[PDB]
Amino acid sequence: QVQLVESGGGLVQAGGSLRLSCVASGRTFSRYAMGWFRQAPGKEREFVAVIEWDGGTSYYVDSVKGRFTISRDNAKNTVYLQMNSLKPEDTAVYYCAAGGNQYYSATYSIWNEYDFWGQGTQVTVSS
Amino acid sequence: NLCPFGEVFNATRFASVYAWNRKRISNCVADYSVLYNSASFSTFKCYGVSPTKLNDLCFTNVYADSFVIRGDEVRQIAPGQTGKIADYNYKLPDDFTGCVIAWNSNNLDSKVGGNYNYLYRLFRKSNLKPFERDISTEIYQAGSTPCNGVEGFNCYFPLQSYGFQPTNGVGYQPYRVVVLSFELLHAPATVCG
Amino acid sequence: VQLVESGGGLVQPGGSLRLSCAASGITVSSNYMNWVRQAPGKGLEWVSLIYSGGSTYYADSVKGRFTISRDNSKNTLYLQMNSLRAEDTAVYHCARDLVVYGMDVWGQGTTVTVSSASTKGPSVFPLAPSTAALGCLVKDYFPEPVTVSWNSGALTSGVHTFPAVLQSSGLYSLSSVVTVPSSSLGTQTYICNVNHKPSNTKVDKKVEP
Amino acid sequence: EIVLTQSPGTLSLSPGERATLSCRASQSVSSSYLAWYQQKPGQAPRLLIYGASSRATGIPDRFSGSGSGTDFTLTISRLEPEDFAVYYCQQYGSSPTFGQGTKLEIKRTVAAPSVFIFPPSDEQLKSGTASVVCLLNNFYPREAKVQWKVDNALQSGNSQESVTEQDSKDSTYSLSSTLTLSKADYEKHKVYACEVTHQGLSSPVTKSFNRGEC
Ligand SMILES: *[C@@H]1O[C@H](CO)[C@@H](O)[C@H](O)[C@H]1NC(C)=O
Repeated sequence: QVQLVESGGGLVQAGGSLRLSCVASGRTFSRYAMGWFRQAPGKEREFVAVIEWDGGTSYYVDSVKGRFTISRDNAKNTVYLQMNSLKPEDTAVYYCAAGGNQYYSATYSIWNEYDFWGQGTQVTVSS
Repeated sequence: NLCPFGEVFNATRFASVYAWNRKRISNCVADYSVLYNSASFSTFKCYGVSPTKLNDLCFTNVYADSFVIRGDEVRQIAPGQTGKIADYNYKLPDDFTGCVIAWNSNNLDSKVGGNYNYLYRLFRKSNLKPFERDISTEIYQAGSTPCNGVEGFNCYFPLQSYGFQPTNGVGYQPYRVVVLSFELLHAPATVCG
Repeated sequence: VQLVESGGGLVQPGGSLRLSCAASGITVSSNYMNWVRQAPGKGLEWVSLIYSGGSTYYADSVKGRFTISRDNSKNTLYLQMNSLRAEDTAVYHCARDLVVYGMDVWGQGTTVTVSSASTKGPSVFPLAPSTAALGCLVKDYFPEPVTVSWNSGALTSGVHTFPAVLQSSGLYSLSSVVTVPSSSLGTQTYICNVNHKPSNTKVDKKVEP
Repeated sequence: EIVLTQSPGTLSLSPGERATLSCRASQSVSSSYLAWYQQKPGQAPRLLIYGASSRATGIPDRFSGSGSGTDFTLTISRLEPEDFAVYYCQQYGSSPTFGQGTKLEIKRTVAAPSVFIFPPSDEQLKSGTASVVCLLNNFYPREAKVQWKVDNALQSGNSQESVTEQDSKDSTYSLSSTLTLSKADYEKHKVYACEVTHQGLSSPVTKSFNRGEC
């Protein structure tokens, strides 16, 4: 029974940086692919990024490429979403997910194919 | 010698989940390429290993468990899951290392009129331990009086049937499942790619 | 064999309530057990489920707010409700669930009312006769229920006591009427006996042309 | 998840007749996880059928069930007066969901309501509020229109209705309609009227009063 708690959100000015964190209870963090989704209220939730168990393979939604970098520290059971050059379009609630390492990378975009989900943390980028 | 994965994946009959089968794979060469080619897999994911790198790996042993559940249940084949399957039929350990593969088997495993041959345990007092297989058929006691092997009020047969019909919705169709566990002991490895 | 729910009551929007369900004849810890609620005049809605081995499930409309649990010692099932909303107003039943064999045992339930209204006794007004009809208007009371009798219980045929309506004010209002032969209008007296236990209000109102 | 849709909303049939109630599922499901319940007013549901067709223990013989996939049926061979209640079907995915219910009511010869109108009492008028009440007594079938008219304008948005349960002796309904307005609005108008449309009435019937006259 793995619990994921996100933190690091808040209000930041367009163009700044923010570093999100998600801590998994337990000791089995290092088995899981860890992903971030985001949802603007009144919009669909969207895949943002994933990182495989050993940190060697990650993927990014196109709109964040070169701006976000996902990383992990298995010794701390923590996955990170570094968000640079932030944009009003990035304003959303950000959710952490933990799941199996997928043969088909496209499956990483599907919220229900994970195994545990976090409650979310708010990110608001203003002008 | 090649590891006999085809014997597991391509078997004509699969176990009911409550009596899941296990094949011990030892002293062989694991060519996971046969898995790579087929696109029929609706589920293919690994824990603590990357599926693409499987031919690069060595293990002391591999175990291969197989059975049939319904589609909406395939998500319970993962560590830390709850549900009738995970709780009462097939439990993975929280620190699982291995892979889960599944495919839709409506063609083989459903019958017009309903397949009743596939069972799951519906009643059980408490949760299974990881990799535990309970094949008991004892009448389940739901009240304080003993059942003495007789079905009746508060006395229920523990195993129940899926009604697998070929026209069911996809989440109610049967799926075949193979779980590959990778065992790493302080000993020489006998399964490599 | 029975299940008996307790703990229902009045709760302000946002307050918390804990329900209990004491069982006789089934072992709570050995069963799938459900809480199933029914809002007045509505259907049945499943709310939460607990497995004998401890797994728990919740309807989307209460996830995060409700917690199902049980006490083996007391053979009793609980439901913990938080951040209560007006929409959670309902009768709450516990039931034993045999899945393939359905839910065979049910409790009579316990009613949970979520509302800002303060408990107030009714004003009782006459509905005076123009077969004839006469009645009493039992207006602006909280919470349910009221009881209405006519002539201390003597007059019973021809009586219609209507279900209350919730007014936009959050108070209830209902009517009780009786039809009588027109020729008997001026020959008996007609009194409606209105009792509102929650506010300890008992009103006798005589109804005249 | 699975959505259960029951048909019809209300079934009007007489004692001794056969009843057929329907339950439709949004996806085709195993019939092993479909059950039927009966609920009487003020009472907990009673399980009647499990596995779509197996009669729960103790359930009388006149009840039976059938169906498969998306379409399931509850049949009552010959109705008993006690069978006129609400019925729900239930299906099990990860958890139970119910249909919305079908009410079995007693079919009966048409009967026209009698109609009475009650002006607000002076006592209530002291309080600053005026309730005008219209009564429709002992009619059948249940479908009935109450139209409030004030100085002949049709009033909409300021009235509430409620209806009794079908009467245990004559099988009719009764209906109470309350128009509420402030005392000040009440005193701006002369003619208060309740117009009733019903199958038992060859054309709609109006009862009225003129404020402050007799
Ligand atoms: C089963 O047979 C197919 C050929 O139809 C083959 O592609 C697949 O690899 C076989 N499965 C295994 C586990 O070898």
